[PDB]
Amino acid sequence: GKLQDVVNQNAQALNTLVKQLSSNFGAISSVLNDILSRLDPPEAEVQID
Amino acid sequence: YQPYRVVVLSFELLHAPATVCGPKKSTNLVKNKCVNFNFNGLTGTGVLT
Amino acid sequence: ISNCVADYSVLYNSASFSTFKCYGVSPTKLNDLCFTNVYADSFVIRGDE
Repeated sequence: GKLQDVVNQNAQALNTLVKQLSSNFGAISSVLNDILSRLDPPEAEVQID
Repeated sequence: YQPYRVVVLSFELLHAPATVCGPKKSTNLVKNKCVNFNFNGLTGTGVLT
Repeated sequence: ISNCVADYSVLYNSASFSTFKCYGVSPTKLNDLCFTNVYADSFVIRGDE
């Protein structure tokens, strides 16, 4: 179990990092390709930021 | 006080098959070579198999 | 409005509109987007309102 905890913490701290790519953070959408396809530059720079 | 003629358009961007679409020309696809695909507006880049 | 094709490139170039404001979508990029359903509401309201 001592060796399993290290694996169970690395693989879990990575899932939480990967799953954070699908959060809006206050923007219109959480995927970047779908923001540039429906917003002009001067008002898309604030949604990206 | 002059009368103005007002129309409001709202777009449903839910997850469903697309019915209303813009004036674009569909092109035949290629496989095993990543392309800037635009399936119903799904912008991306990757090979198709 | 559904099960159809809609053109927005000439919508701004069709005639003279006092107010053409879009929220969340850039009007120039409306020519390459697909929507599940589109709604339209019509009425008459004075200019100051």
